[PDB]
Order: sequence, then C-alpha cells, then structure tokens
Amino acid sequence: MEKEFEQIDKSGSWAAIYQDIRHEASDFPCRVAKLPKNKNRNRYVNVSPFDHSRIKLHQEDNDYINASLIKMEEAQRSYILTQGPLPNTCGHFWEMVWEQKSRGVVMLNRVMEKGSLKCAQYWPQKEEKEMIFEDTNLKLTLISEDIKTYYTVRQLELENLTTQETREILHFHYTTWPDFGVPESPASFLNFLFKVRESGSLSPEHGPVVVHCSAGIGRSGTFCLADTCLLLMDKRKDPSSVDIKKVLLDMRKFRMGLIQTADQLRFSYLAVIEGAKFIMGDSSVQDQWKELSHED
Ligand SMILES: O=C(O)C(=O)Nc1sc2c(c1C(=O)O)CCOC2
Repeated sequence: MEKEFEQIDKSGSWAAIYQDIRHEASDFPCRVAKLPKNKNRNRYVNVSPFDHSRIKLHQEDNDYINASLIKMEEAQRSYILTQGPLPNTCGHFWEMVWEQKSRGVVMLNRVMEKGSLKCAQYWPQKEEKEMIFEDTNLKLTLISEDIKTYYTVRQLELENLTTQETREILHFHYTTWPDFGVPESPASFLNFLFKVRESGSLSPEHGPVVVHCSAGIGRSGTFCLADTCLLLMDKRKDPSSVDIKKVLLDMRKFRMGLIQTADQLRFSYLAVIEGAKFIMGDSSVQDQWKELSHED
C-alpha cells in the first residue's frame, strides 16, 4: 500500500485512481429518499441513502432519515453515516441514536463552513440549557466537555422521555477538518481516531457509532476507511493483506460517494500506513501522534 502509494505519487495518478473508484462504485436505488414527502429531510439533492441499507426510524409516521448502515462484514464493525442534521430532522437524528443504541457520535464538520450553515446546532452548548425534541419525545443535556485545540469531547445525556430511560452519548467533534479537505496531518487524525477508539464507542457491545459530516460521505468516508483498514490489519496483524481501494468499494455498496476528493484517498493511505506502526506493535507512536497533534 506503501509501494502503491509511491508508485501513485511518482506517476501523479491519484485522480485517475480516484476516478476509477468513482467509476467502479455501486449504484443502487434510493427511492424512499426521493419520495416528495422526504424532500426537506435531505440536505443535498445529490446525496441519498440507498434503500437497501438506509436506517429506518421506528415511527409509523415517516420512517425516513438520510442515514445508512455501513456494515463491514470482514472487519466486523459497523458505522451509521449520516448528513449533518437539518433544523427539522434533529429529533430524527437523536431518535436514530436511541433506536440504533449508539454510544458515540463523531462529527467531522463545523456548523459553519465557507460562509454556509452545514449542520443544525443539534446538541446543547451548555449545561443549564438542555434540548427537548418534542416530535420524538427525547431530551438531551450537556454533562460536560473537554475542549482541545483541534476537537472537543462532550459527554451528553440522552433521555427517552416516554420511558425516562437515560444513556450517555459521547460526541467527538473534529473542528479543524476543512470541507472537501484533509486533516492537518496523519498525526492529528490518528490522534482523534484513537481517542474515539479508546472511548469504548466502537466496541461491538454498542450500537454502531454515528459518523457525520455535512453530507455524510466525504470526511466520514475518510474516517471510516482508515478505521476499518486499521481494524482489518489488526485482526490479522498483516498489513499487506489490506487493499484500501477495495475496502472503499466495499463501503460504497452501503452508501454513495464515500470519500469526496483524490487527496482524501491519498490522505487515507497516509493515515493507514502511519497507523500500521501502532497495530504492528509499536505503541510509542501513539504518544508521538499526541505530541505532533498539539492537542492542548
Ligand atoms: O461534509 C463533507 O465532508 C462532505 O462530503 N460534503 C459534501 S459532499 C457533496 C457536497 C458537500 C458539501 O458539504 O458542500 C455538496 C453536494 O455534493 C456532494
């Protein structure tokens, strides 16, 4: 992957590699997404969940959210990829976190990017001001947060107002990944991915982690691709048995458009090649990513 990396680089062919991926990627219907009744539940016209893998709300009313379950069979890990909640779907979002039993939410975007409102403000920014979403009958409180220079971990309490059951959700917000961009470095990305992992939220005792950006494909696909490649590498301890592009193709069976530019692809080879030093038995690099990243 490291030789492929250098071959690709030497002969300036990331875009064509990426172009091939786009050409190979699956195509499956998104008919419920396109129901007229769901128009205002989608942020982008051109980014939909395929019907086969979409997440259904457990409501009789309208079961539609723009979210997909990415179920990586071999790696044995799933994620739910979703767009940034809209002003009218923040209640659907948290209904889905409750129903799917997720323990973590990864947000890879800011509420504002390039002058636009990429995502509703769907979690509370302070302890005294909880949010209640009447439509799905759920309450959410900030329990605390831990703000780093490039990301923040929130502990959130989610309450199902109908049964009064309560869960803790962890929110990992990467706030320095530009839309249609890459992270500043592999170090700070792996730093952030490993915070997520250490937290327990990836563990198969939970529902699938919710990963989102603005559309739920570019930055998310990047995160997820790196995570699974490292996972696959780990259950074998065998870096050479991972085919990154092929894994991306597996993921795009479950949601379109995963990874939005050829520099995102290239960044994902960089992140997995670096992270393999850790999977391969050198845990001191984790500490190094933490220094490089400048977390504090
Ligand atoms: O948030 C991302 O990482 C992401 O995939 N963004 C997406 S993918 C995508 C758009 C954007 C965007 O935010 O403007 C606009 C519509 O076309 C595809």
